[PDB]
Amino acid sequence: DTICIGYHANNSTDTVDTVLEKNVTVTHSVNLLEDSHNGKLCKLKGIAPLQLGKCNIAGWLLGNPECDLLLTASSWSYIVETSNSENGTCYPGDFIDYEELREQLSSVSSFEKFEIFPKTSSWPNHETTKGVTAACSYAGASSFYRNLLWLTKKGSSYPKLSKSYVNNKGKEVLVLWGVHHPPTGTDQQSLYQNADAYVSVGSSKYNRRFTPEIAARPKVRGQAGRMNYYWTLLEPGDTITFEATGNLIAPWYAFALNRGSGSGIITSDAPVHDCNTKCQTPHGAINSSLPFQNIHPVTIGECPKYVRSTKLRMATGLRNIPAR
Amino acid sequence: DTICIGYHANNSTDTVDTVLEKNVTVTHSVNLLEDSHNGKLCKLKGIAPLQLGKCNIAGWLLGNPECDLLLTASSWSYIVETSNSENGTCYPGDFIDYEELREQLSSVSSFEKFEIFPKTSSWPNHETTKGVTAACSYAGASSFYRNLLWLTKKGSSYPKLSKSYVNNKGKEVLVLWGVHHPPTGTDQQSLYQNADAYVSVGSSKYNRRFTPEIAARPKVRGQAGRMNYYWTLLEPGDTITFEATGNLIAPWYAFALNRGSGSGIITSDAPVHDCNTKCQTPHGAINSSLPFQNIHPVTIGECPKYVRSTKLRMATGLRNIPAR
Amino acid sequence: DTICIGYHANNSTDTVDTVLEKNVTVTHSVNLLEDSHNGKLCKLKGIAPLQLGKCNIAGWLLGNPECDLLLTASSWSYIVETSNSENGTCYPGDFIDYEELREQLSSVSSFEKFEIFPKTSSWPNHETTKGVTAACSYAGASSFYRNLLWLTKKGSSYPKLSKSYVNNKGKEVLVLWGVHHPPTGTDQQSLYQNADAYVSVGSSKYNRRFTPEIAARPKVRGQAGRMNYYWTLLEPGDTITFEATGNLIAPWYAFALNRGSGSGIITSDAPVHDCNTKCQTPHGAINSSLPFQNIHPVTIGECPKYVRSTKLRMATGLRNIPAR
Amino acid sequence: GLFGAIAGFIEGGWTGMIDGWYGYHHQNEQGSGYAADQKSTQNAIDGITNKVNSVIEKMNTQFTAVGKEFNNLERRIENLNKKVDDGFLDIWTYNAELLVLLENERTLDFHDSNVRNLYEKVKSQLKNNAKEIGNGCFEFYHKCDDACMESVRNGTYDYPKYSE
Amino acid sequence: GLFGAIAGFIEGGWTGMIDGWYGYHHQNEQGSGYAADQKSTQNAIDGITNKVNSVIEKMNTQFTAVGKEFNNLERRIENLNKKVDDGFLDIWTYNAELLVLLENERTLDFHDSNVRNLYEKVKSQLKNNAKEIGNGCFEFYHKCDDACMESVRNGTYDYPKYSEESKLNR
Amino acid sequence: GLFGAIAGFIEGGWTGMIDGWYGYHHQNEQGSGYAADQKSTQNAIDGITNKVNSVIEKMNTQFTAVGKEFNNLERRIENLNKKVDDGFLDIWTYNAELLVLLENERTLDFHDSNVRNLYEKVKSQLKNNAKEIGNGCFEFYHKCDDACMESVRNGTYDYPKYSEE
Ligand SMILES: *[C@@H]1O[C@H](CO)[C@@H](O[C@@H]2O[C@H](CO)[C@@H](O)[C@H](O)[C@H]2NC(C)=O)[C@H](O)[C@H]1NC(C)=O
Ligand SMILES: *[C@@H]1O[C@H](CO)[C@@H](O[C@@H]2O[C@H](CO)[C@@H](O)[C@H](O)[C@H]2NC(C)=O)[C@H](O)[C@H]1NC(C)=O
Ligand SMILES: *[C@@H]1O[C@H](CO)[C@@H](O[C@@H]2O[C@H](CO)[C@@H](O)[C@H](O)[C@H]2NC(C)=O)[C@H](O)[C@H]1NC(C)=O
Repeated sequence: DTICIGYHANNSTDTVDTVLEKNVTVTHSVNLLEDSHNGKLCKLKGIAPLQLGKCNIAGWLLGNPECDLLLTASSWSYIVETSNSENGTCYPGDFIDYEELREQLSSVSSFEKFEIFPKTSSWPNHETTKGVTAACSYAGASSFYRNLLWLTKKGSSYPKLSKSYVNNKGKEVLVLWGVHHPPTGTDQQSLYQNADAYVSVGSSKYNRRFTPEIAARPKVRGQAGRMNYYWTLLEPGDTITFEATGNLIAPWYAFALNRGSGSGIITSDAPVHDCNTKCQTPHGAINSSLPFQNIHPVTIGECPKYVRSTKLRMATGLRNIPAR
Repeated sequence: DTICIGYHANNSTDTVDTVLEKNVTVTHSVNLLEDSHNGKLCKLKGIAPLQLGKCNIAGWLLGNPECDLLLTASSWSYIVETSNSENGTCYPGDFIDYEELREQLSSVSSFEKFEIFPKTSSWPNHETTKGVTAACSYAGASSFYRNLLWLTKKGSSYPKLSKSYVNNKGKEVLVLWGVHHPPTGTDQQSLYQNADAYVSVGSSKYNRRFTPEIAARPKVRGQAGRMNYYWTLLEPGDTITFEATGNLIAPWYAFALNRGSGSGIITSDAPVHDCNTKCQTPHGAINSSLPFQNIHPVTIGECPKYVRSTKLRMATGLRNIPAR
Repeated sequence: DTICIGYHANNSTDTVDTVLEKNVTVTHSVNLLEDSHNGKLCKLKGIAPLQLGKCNIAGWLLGNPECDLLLTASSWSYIVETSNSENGTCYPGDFIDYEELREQLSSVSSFEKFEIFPKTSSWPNHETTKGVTAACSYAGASSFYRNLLWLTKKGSSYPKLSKSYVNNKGKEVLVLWGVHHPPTGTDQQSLYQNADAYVSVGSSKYNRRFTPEIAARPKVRGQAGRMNYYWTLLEPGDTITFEATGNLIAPWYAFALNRGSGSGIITSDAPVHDCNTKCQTPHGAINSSLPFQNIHPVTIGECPKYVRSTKLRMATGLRNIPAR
Repeated sequence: GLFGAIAGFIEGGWTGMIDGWYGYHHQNEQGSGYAADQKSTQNAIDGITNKVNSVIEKMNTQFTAVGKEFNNLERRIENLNKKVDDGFLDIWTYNAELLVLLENERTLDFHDSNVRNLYEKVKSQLKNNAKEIGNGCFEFYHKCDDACMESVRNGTYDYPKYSE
Repeated sequence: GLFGAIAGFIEGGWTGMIDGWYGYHHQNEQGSGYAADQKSTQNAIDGITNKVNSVIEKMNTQFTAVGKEFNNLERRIENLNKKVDDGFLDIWTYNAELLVLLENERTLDFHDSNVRNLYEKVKSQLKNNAKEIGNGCFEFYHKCDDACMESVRNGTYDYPKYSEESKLNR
Repeated sequence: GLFGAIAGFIEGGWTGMIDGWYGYHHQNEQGSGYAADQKSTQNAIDGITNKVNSVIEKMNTQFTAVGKEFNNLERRIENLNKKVDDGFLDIWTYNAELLVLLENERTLDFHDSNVRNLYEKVKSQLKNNAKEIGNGCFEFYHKCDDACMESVRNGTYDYPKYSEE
């Protein structure tokens, strides 16, 4: 008559690592590393992401002709740019503080686009038509941004213009505009009619006076002239005043912003699908309660901590010895 | 006849945590987490902190009228702003590289204020009086910064001015100034008289030119005009030269700086008290030899490492088992 | 008869530290901390480092007269500045975005220097000699940078100049230039002859206009005028256009750049020797397969992780007890 | 084995006992069979479960983390940002993998200790009434039936002794 | 515990022994009483004292740490600065809490080992001259008086002296 | 000693046994001498070797790492950049030293456990055929020769017994 003390065993082929010994088959173990995603860009809290397609942030906000699909956009859970998002600034020039603007949009969940300076009403003594360029062509014909208005001289006359907007929206208003810099004095006169002009912008915290820098430069998209793009966040109750004797690319449409946290801009060629998740990555969505993942550093929502590890298996059972 | 082997026990109700088990009562233990502060802003090495009160750094250094108590300030262990430090820049405008200036002040332990360009002697051909504004009112009357001098044209004339100062001190001299930006050209001429003014500031390492940015703006504290504020650190022996044909808010008082390490600016509504410490935090002072604290990330002096932990108790004795 | 179980021992005096006890003599141990260097600046992958000597990056790239040894330089494994690298900008002024330039040179392994605008060919209607100064003397005579050309008026006439360069190098081309700012309007006329001159520089992504800022600053190296230096990375196929009516310190020699990773700039007074390594520090070279080093944080090549530790010895044997 | 029990003086494990981690075998006049020890198997399950939950507790989930853009004159700042990201990544990867290695060692030794302790609880219960063979087996002198066997795997043995 | 001594084959502790961590309770014709073991208690104190000091050494005190301000056009830089502060905080909290949990496990197992080792030091001195009861107690066969007891908690017990034991042993 | 073998019930070690970490000393009618136990010394060498390799694996080498320059209006960024270098350095110095301290404790205990296990492997082989003295010694009752000695330090003892007891 005997009694023996012994331990459990099974057919488990799971292996863990120790400091003294690698590949130690054990009876039980949990994987702490999530490496399985969705291959799809999903909604977040019911709200779908905003695909910019071939357009980038600049194109979407300025109103680049190739981005007319986004004119409808108003709310999103995050912002997606692709590898083919190159339609932004069609007329060559510098978008001042562009990187900071993107950063601002990263904490914007939605907005109400509105006609800040109505193209037909706001410019009696100036010429609102005829403000197009071959570098912003659409349907094979010259066009321009949908949110900006390129003002020009009305019959060899460009009187000083003055136009103010008061923010009665209860939110920040994002106001974009542009200043144009022709290649020759000949062009300056034929566009504005004043040889020496200026644009001035002033709010409660903004104040500048732009003067056209007329020079000859390498043609970009057929254009030897340059056009610089500016923006500002107009606070509730604040006023923004525009004055110009030429070279003003006027604000036509503006955006009343709504702030929210957890939003961001990612780059992804993954397809958007009618799907929902609490953790999104550029590779795809993640459904997991694990502490770690090796899918992607870029994350939106609630996600496992990213890590370079290929394997993170923590043993729970004992060394497995079937000894058959 | 017998002898038993065993271990200690007591009435201790201290509990610690292990990886396998929680709340394990033990005979002896030490707390490594300091969570008790003073509730008071104390001295540091005998020297008291400088309380700005309803003033911020801008108000203090420019000499905003509401900050006249600070005119006495000369030495401090660290600087304190409060939730009501909003009296700074009383004439609307930008303080250029303002955050960088606050960083500089963090390694300053004391200074000597001095009249760099004496008001009564420095400006024979310009008007030194009259340089006041409602936006900097004081005692029901219009006033202006104490450390700055608003120069205008002596009845119909603004001769080109040129004033230099050699740094004969043993230390850095913090020079501040400002450039005024009227709303219109009419104004530019009622104040300066040159419609094309410039301000030229230069030393051996500083060289900058300021042109008035005339534009139509909203009123801020009753003023459409704006004022940008500037500063530079004049090295020992170096010379700073001011040149202007208008728009210069000249330096009146400067500061000879004394460098020192272990200081900084904090935000706190805690009261200052006649007491001393080696570790100060926005919430209160800390008198501890413990390695950790969960009171505040912001620290001044010699402090325990900050941490989010609520409990950091390390076991020294063994498991406690009275077994009565 | 008997049989005894026991363990090994020897004359080893190696000690390790544990959490419970310090200085525990063990039988076997490995050192993990490398603290021995070479005291020399060696080559990396066969290629010798570039020793700047008494010159810094600005002096090297601009062609300061005290850096003529560096004219030959073309390839390097890494760049070395010494404690006496002060010869750089010899005419007083600001090197715009200088720190950014240094950052760019860190990933450059070699370049082909070339005559982008040949001194004797490029400027028929301007004076190419006579552009020297006592602040940049060499061999007792007034001189100037080797890579820049100081254009002046050709007998009371300074015609608007226009000069372009198309980048046909299949590489990035680093182009440096300068804009001069005289002390007086008289000096402006004697040098340029146009009172209201301007310099204009433009490429596909660069666009900036410079106007002379005339004023008297403290003399630096005898000079009361200032010269501002500018650079830009011209992309393959792209074109840069210079246009000016004065004050242009034109480019003479430019650099076609070859990118490469693993390079950088270090400060060291250690001598360069005919020697080869895989790991270089400002103190000297390292030949080790250990995981850690406490020699220096700055590293070039493949090095052990830097660490403040004085001692990192890991026990392999057992507690050593000779008990003689 | 740090405690010389598992893969030590008990050469192998039993594929046959499927009720728990530690247990007994027992051969009797009434028959053979396996039986797992609830007491000791449970504590190991409470302890291991707690270890796993504690590990997961220290590793807080990562929230919204996107990338920033920088213009061509912001290379130093872009490189600072990159040094920060790569940096924290090196450390968390290190902490993660390293914690698992160490804890895995502790866990295997934990079980090893649990078996060794069980064996010795019995050995000090039987004493003379049984002889220690090998493989942690106890050959009874006083011949124990199924009802008595349950007193052993129970801690309520009882002692009636002769020899032997 | 990990060594089956504390809360193991010695079910409970002694609120009655206040001189140290480990010790003895010997009962005699002269009387009862507790007595702590200096040798083993001091080595535990020296090691635990050393453990705590080692932990504090690795955690260097924090010097002057203030916050930086940023203007409305430096949101990227401000967020970079925040990420670093939050990042370094996540790591030091993790390390602090995690180091304690781990060393707490070790310390408790350290005491457990010490009791087990003390028990087995005595057991190997006595051998025949006493029988192991259970709760870590030894019942003597040969009778040990106060003076003899002190030679056991002293590492100088004399076996041979004691085949009297061989007599009472049956 | 966490397992009470080394510096414990086996007071000291042998400067005489130079073949391995753990071993035996026999003493026979044919003579004395030392002999290392291959089986257990190798496993310890495999485990320790693997431990040291595992530590070096987690500590990735450092590639090119130079410094950055900043102008006098970039103090905040210069301080950010310096806080990041000092910060990471604080952590890696902590990790390195602290990992060593801990594993060193484990390694000494590992050897300890090895000696304790080797001893109890022999103890359960002999049983009656020898009495336990001290210092992990076994006094045989049946008197064993060099040929039988080698069966002990081999795991094949085999119990021709007859008790002179
Ligand atoms: C929208 O994006 C596409 C892709 O960049 C632009 O197409 C390029 O236009 C340039 C200039 O005419 C050509 O030299 C390239 O060959 C075109 N690339 C491709 C891939 O077709 C297009 O012009 C952009 N349109 C607008 C309005 O921005
Ligand atoms: C000093 O600060 C106080 C309070 O921050 C300022 O008072 C405010 O002034 C504005 C503009 O006139 C009013 O709209 C608010 O109602 C005032 N608030 C309070 C609490 O009084 C004051 O004007 C500042 N003065 C100076 C000289 O800077
Ligand atoms: C190169 O550097 C040296 C040293 O920095 C310069 O020489 C100094 O010039 C200053 C200003 O004229 C004098 O006050 C010092 O006495 C000089 N020091 C030495 C050691 O010579 C030199 O002029 C520089 N030359 C160029 C072309 O940059």
